[PDB]
Amino acid sequence: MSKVGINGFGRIGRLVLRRLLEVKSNIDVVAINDLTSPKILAYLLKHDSNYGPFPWSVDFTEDSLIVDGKSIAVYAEKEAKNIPWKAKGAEIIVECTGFYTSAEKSQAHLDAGAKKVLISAPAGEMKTIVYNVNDDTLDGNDTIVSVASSTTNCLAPMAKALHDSFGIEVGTMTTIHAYTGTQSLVDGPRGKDLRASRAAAENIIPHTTGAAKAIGLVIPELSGKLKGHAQRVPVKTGSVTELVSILGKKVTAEEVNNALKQATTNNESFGYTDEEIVSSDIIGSHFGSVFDATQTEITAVGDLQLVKTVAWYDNEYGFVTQLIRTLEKFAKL
Amino acid sequence: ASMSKVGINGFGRIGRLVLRRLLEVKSNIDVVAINDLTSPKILAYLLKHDSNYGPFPWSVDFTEDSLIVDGKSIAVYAEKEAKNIPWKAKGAEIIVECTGFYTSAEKSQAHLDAGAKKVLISAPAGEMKTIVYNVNDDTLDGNDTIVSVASSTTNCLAPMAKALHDSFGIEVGTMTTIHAYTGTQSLVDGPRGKDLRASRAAAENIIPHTTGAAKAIGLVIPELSGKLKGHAQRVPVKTGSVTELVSILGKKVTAEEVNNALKQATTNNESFGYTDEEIVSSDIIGSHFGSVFDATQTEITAVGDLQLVKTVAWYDNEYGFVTQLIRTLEKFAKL
Amino acid sequence: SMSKVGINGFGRIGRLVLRRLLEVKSNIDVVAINDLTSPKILAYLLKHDSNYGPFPWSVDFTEDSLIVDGKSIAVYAEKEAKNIPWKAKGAEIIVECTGFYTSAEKSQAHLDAGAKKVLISAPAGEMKTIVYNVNDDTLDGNDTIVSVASSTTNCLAPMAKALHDSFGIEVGTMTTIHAYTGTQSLVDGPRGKDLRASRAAAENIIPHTTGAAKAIGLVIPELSGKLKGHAQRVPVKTGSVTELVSILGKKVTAEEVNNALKQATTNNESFGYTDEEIVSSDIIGSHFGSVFDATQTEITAVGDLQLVKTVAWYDNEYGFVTQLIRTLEKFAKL
Amino acid sequence: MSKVGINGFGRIGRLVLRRLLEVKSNIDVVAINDLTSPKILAYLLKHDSNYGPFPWSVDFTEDSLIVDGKSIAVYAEKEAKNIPWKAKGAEIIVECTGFYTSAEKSQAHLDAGAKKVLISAPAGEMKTIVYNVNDDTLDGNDTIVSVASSTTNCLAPMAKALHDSFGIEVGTMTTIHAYTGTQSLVDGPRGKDLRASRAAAENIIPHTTGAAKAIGLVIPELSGKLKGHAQRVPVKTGSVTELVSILGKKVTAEEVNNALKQATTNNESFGYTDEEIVSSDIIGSHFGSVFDATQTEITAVGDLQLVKTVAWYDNEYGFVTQLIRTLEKFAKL
Ligand SMILES: NC(=O)c1ccc[n+]([C@@H]2O[C@H](COP(=O)([O-])OP(=O)(O)OC[C@H]3O[C@@H](n4cnc5c(N)ncnc54)[C@H](O)[C@@H]3O)[C@@H](O)[C@H]2O)c1
Ligand SMILES: NC(=O)c1ccc[n+]([C@@H]2O[C@H](COP(=O)([O-])OP(=O)(O)OC[C@H]3O[C@@H](n4cnc5c(N)ncnc54)[C@H](O)[C@@H]3O)[C@@H](O)[C@H]2O)c1
Ligand SMILES: NC(=O)c1ccc[n+]([C@@H]2O[C@H](COP(=O)([O-])OP(=O)(O)OC[C@H]3O[C@@H](n4cnc5c(N)ncnc54)[C@H](O)[C@@H]3O)[C@@H](O)[C@H]2O)c1
Ligand SMILES: NC(=O)c1ccc[n+]([C@@H]2O[C@H](COP(=O)([O-])OP(=O)(O)OC[C@H]3O[C@@H](n4cnc5c(N)ncnc54)[C@H](O)[C@@H]3O)[C@@H](O)[C@H]2O)c1
Ligand SMILES: [Cl-]
Ligand SMILES: [Cl-]
Ligand SMILES: [Cl-]
Ligand SMILES: [Cl-]
Ligand SMILES: [Cl-]
Ligand SMILES: [Cl-]
Repeated sequence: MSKVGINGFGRIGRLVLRRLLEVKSNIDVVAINDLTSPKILAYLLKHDSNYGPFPWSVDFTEDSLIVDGKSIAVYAEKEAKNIPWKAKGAEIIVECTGFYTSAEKSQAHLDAGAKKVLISAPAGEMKTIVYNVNDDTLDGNDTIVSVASSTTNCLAPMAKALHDSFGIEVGTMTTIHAYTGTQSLVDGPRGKDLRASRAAAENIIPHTTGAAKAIGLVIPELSGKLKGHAQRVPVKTGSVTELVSILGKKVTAEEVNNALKQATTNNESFGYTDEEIVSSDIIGSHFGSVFDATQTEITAVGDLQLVKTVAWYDNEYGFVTQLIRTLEKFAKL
Repeated sequence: ASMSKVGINGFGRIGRLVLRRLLEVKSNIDVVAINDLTSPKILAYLLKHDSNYGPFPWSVDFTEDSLIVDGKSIAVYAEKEAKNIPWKAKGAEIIVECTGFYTSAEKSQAHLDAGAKKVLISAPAGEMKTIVYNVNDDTLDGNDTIVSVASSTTNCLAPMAKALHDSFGIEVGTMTTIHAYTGTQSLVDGPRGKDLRASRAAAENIIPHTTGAAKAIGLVIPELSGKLKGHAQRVPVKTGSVTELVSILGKKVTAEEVNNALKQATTNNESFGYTDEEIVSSDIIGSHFGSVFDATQTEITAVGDLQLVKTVAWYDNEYGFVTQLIRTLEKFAKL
Repeated sequence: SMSKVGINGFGRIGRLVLRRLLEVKSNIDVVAINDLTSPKILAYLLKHDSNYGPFPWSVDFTEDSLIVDGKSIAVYAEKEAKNIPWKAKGAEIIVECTGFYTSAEKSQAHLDAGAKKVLISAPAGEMKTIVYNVNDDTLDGNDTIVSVASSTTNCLAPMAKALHDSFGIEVGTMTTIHAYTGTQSLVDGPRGKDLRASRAAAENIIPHTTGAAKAIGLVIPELSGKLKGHAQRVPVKTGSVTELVSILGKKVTAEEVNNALKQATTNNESFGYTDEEIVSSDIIGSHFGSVFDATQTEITAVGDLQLVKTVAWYDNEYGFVTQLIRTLEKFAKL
Repeated sequence: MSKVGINGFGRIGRLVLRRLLEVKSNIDVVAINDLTSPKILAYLLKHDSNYGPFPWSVDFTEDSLIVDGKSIAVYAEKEAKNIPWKAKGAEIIVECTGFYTSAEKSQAHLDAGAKKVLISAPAGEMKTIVYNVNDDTLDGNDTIVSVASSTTNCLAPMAKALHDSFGIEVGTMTTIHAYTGTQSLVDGPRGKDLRASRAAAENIIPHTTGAAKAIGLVIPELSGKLKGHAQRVPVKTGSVTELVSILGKKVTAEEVNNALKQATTNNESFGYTDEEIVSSDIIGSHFGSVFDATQTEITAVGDLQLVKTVAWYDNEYGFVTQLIRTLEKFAKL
């Protein structure tokens, strides 16, 4: 299985192609569905506000892109059940619209002639994969799978490390998170989420995220043990996740840091830093998550101990590297 | 006292500030109905909490079908097609059309078919009477039913062009506005209609953008038809904009002479202000003028008998423009 | 009453101190300002504010003064506090807003220069430190140099106090998502010894040390040593939010925590309550030191192990200034 | 000459080193003078908010940087006359502090034992070079030269092409310009300039530039014929210069754009675009100026004609590519 279609050629959809080209994948993107013209999709692929010029040639015709000399069909079907995936034989759909985040909704792609769907987002109780945490759970009979959120890909490897080394008894997460297209440019209606209606680049905006709540899909032993939320802030990409835990063991900072470093050794998904980085330094990262030893904090009074651990993530490109790792493995089962 | 009943179509950046300003000046206009695409709950939230102008100055509550503002009920509708808005239910006769989707005489006709009497469009709307208050509001009369107040940029450019034309003659000119980003632009890089540049992250770029302000200035100042062009550079400020005009004038001038002429034009002028202070864009946020001429930026470049004159005016493209809209509304309502 | 004030450092805080004093028609008169610049530049900065808009009163200047709402304010430019000629106009209480005199040892220079008392707008070591309506009762007539701690302290303390009083705080850690300030950098470049502080403040999320939690014991003695925390500086111009994750001395529900907080904010000029879905720009211009936000309360529990997250907004500029002024007024009458 | 010293390892200073390494120059930076430690300089070189991680290894010792395995001395001398340029034999100083922008001030480097100085800014009445406009004016007797400002490097090539093809009779420019370190993060004193006191990331701020005023040093024929100024705005780097001119004959937009296309042909200093780019697309440009045919505008009323031409520039890196070009030539004379 080598032929892919992308539904939603947005921030994530376009970076999916960029990354596949970058790693010289044997996956072949044959079709793209969105809501617009090839002309506009070509413009957006070529010029990127966060990552700069597309490294390959880009042209278009009235119904296709031509990327690095290869033709990619472009469709504009707002209902996935109408996407003509069989025309170019798209077998695996990378589902990056935000409108099909359940097994029932993504079933449309299979009805439309595809064989498998990989959803770029949480999608309820289905196989949900953070690469290098639970990718071994992908199965030859899986047809619809989720890679959860960027935040999940940031939290999970840190949570796995901690839990494996020390035990996590309970914990709460706050991500300080780059603004995304689900937010608003100027104050205006944005469905039922009132906070989402507020000007994103001019505000700190509290936001609900399921990353902690649904972590049991990725690390079953942590089911129900974590909660958390996001503060959306005015940076264009690059985010940071803080986790405050009660661990099963008394620890030093050096001990937590040492365990995290071991977990990141030879781990292409999970990086380590002890440099005093800031968010722009994570832009373009090829990890899902980069644990930051410099922010580790142990607060102890008598017998009680809280442990704060912190990890960076490029919620666009870093997350995409994870999605592609998952896609490559998925495509072979 | 004329008590005209008003309806607002599009309770957006402009539509919400229209209400704010009407209450602020204690207008005799009664806003009796609002049409948008959402619930009273959401509109109440947006009216109360404003990222640019802070807490609404009056109480705001909602019911299942209304806003209650300072104790007065305003019916809320959600008809995406204007012909279906029940403007007759609360007697809304003048519609302040602020959706961006009815910017022509043919499209705003739907408000009249739905039972309103008059429409004031908060944007350019092609070949119709187009009013910059204190420039050409004298051209209004009792027979007008659908009128435009043009763009924020027009409201900035027109008083400055008028003053220059009246004092010196403008022979030809070009404008560039360095302009706050607005809701027509994009939060993240993504399709935004057919304008390629408008697809790009607005808070992260300088983005060239076309504006008709200079091209259609002739609707406002007929003598300058076809003598002006220009465009915008959209930049990452949330509101507050500035318009530069480079002109060949009908006579040789000094900067002092230009500045004095502009000062005279702003004296006892509620619409057009003047400054010789070294202000920046956040200083214009909340302006009660459609335009403020900035004498500190005046520049004369002269070689032999050739002269280029650069004149610069700030504007709050949100609230400042709204003050112009309301002045035109209060006049248009009484005719 | 002491009634004559000098401001040292007519900066974000110093200018807003004057604004607030005139807004509340205090009987305190500002008779002198010291900074490093000209009256022209101070008048320009006072008239024009990027965060709060035009100054609400008339502003003019001479070669050695400001004239504000028709009242003359002397302007000095002495970089060393000991040299400031405070006695010329009888400045009694110095509001110290430069950031350069954050200790009793440093700020006593003002006294050498002829002042009677100093109120420092920042943490200043282990001196008496006041969060209004948390421990301002500890002030007395013998206090000569006093601190009002940081904006973050003023946000954190009334929340911690309410929780501690109702339920007990056994241990906790704070993270404040905090507007950038003048201590940061516009473009990437050296900013003393702190590496992170060198980075472009409007283009990054920047981890940053704060003493608010560490030194909370100056303000709430029973929590001495029980809290730690830090900041993430982010690109908003003012308006900040503080999260505290606590182990409490009692099993609780979110409603119970929210009700206790609501009670503590009733008839409390310093400490507000909200259950509206606000964002940071809605706190800009707040007249509170701290606004507890019920919408963000979260209780995470497995058996007897319970974490409690509580969240309060604060306008680190003006809201903090309202606290500084409340303290100042009281300080002036002891 | 192949040994360079950098004074002011700032935005421009650090990028100078980056660009020298990128083009594999035979110039070697042997010393750097600034106001801080090697540790802080190394941190700053390594992690860049605008251009991302440094492409070569960077380490530090107590007295130096190690960059790509080579040692560069670090000094911290506030006054240029005390800088030990002779210790490592620094021959040409790239003067990037902003405090020595005159022949008389930059003499202190020669007094301290350097042989030449290239100033990264306008520096009064001395030879002022925009590469591929007037670098032919340099000779072997020059010892202190200027490469003018970012805006000068943007303006000059566009003015040269217009004036050569059509004649410029008079003109005024406005650059819509990224904020720089001369501005203020929060409202507060910043020298005598009132507008420079105001928070740069939250305002449009009118600001002087002498690029047009002193354009005569670069294009003597245009001396006294141009004025202009800037509007500093909240983007981190990437700028755009508009020039409104009265030309020496009647033109069409196509005529202007073809003349500009021809001037940019085989021109390493000066680029052309007819794509609908925005400021983030110029970040990391290897040109001093990129003329933009999409924004050309002719306003004609009988005999009277205004011509508006627009060119992008990366005021950091793009400018630095011009600085290095001039540097490489200056080193050989
Ligand atoms: N941006 C992030 O940080 C991030 C990170 C991880 C996951 N995700 C997830 O990926 C998905 C996409 O996010 P994004 O940031 O790329 O969003 P985006 O808005 O940039 O892109 C969505 C794309 O889908 C297209 N689209 C919308 N509705 C459609 C439909 N019915 N049919 C076809 N195309 C349609 C749009 O035109 C757009 O090009 C979401 O589920 C999101 O939660 C986003
Ligand atoms: N700077 C400014 O923002 C500014 C200045 C002057 C004029 N204008 C003009 O005013 C108009 C509104 O601009 P804005 O910035 O308030 O835009 P906006 O997007 O903030 O508001 C538009 C509002 O209209 C609603 N809407 C959209 N389609 C609708 C429909 N069919 N029926 C009912 N409601 C609908 C939206 O839900 C939203 O509340 C545009 O014509 C614009 O050009 C804007
Ligand atoms: N900005 C905030 O959010 C905030 C909140 C609470 C407390 N604080 C504290 O208040 C103090 C001031 O902060 P700010 O944000 O107003 O800083 P700022 O940089 O805006 O103001 C500093 C002022 O002091 C002047 N100054 C510097 N050194 C001086 C000296 N030796 N003598 C006289 N004047 C001098 C400067 O010129 C400037 O006007 C600091 O201690 C800071 O921690 C700041
Ligand atoms: N930033 C731009 O866009 C740009 C473009 C073209 C030219 N320039 C010019 O280049 C020069 C540098 O600008 P920049 O943006 O890199 O400024 P910067 O502020 O980023 O760097 C200045 C550097 O010099 C150091 N410094 C200050 N005084 C010093 C001294 N006396 N001795 C040694 N080091 C000292 C600082 O610590 C800092 O590292 C200026 O003259 C500027 O006009 C800047
Ligand atoms: Cl949760
Ligand atoms: Cl989130
Ligand atoms: Cl035009
Ligand atoms: Cl701490
Ligand atoms: Cl802080
Ligand atoms: Cl000039």
